Amino acid sequence: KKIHTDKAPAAIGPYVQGKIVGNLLFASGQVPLSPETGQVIGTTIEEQTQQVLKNISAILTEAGTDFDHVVKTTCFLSDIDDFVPFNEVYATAFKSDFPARSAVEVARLPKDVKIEIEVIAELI
Amino acid sequence: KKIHTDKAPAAIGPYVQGKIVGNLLFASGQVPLSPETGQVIGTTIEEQTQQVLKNISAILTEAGTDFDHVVKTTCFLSDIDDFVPFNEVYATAFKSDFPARSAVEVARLPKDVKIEIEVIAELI
Amino acid sequence: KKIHTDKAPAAIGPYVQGKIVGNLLFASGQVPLSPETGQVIGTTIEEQTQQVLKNISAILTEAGTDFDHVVKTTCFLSDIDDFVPFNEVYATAFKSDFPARSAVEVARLPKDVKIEIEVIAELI
Repeated sequence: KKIHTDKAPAAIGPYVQGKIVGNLLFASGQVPLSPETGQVIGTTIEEQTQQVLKNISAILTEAGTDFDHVVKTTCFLSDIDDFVPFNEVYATAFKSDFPARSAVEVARLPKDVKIEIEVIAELI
Repeated sequence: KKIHTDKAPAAIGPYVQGKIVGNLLFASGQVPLSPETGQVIGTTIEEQTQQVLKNISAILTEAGTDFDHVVKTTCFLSDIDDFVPFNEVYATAFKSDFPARSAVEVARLPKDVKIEIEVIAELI
Repeated sequence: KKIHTDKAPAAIGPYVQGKIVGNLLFASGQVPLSPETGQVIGTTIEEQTQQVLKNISAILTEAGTDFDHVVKTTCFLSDIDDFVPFNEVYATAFKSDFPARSAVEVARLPKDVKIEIEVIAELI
């Protein structure tokens, strides 16, 4: 069972936005792309993370879950040095019950954005 | 329970090719190695991805699942400029049913291969 | 349910050390930090891997599982050429029932450490 919403960038190619197995939602890595203009939103890790989170949120909602039910994320950064500012904006979506996390510096990301996040979540 | 198949490269030392928990298969990242010669097959992203996918296929079969029942993949490229041909070959293992995906360039993979793909798949 | 133990590095901020969902513990990736001092432990891939493994131990223990019941790990190395020494240390924790694995070289890790391991595990 699959996720489609026009409130996050559309799956163009051989994947979906996310997919559900039992109570678990596995989302595709989200990037700082606008679901409206398809452009990269923002020029800073701060702006870009906010976009990524907007995009994740849309996916959780359409799946009938929420930020507070994310059990685990993997954060991909282009520059581990962004980590502090990155963290401040991450924390605006997850404020209370926190997910388990890994955060590493990869070499490149689609479009050389600064941040890509994937999330795994429990259904409400 | 573990998974072993002669049709994917042999698991040497402290891992297995795949492990099942409840209804879920967590397969190890597959590289374009020949289960029969123990060597890297292919000189292009195209050939290499082909072998990765065979390797993965063997494991799913062994595990009582298939590509249509793969829920989430992670595709680690040695070079994101290879993305377009990767994505064309990747598509051919699927039909209308796609998994959630992330795909990133990592700095290096075992034996300097171009592609490594981990899957998580639901058991039929 | 969130996991916390004093015997793994403390969760500074907007993650937790481990999160349970159904029968699954998803632990934050672990680095070679001392829970007592907060510093990097080890200069070699061997000593750092040991520290990581203890941090994992404390978490599995806290959650009421152990190494035998780990389904899948991801090993982020800063240098793939470290693989053999790291594999050997990696072995000392996993006796009989090995998890699936993926191992890739990232550009960079927090604090410029050589190794970070995330684990997924079933509750005894």
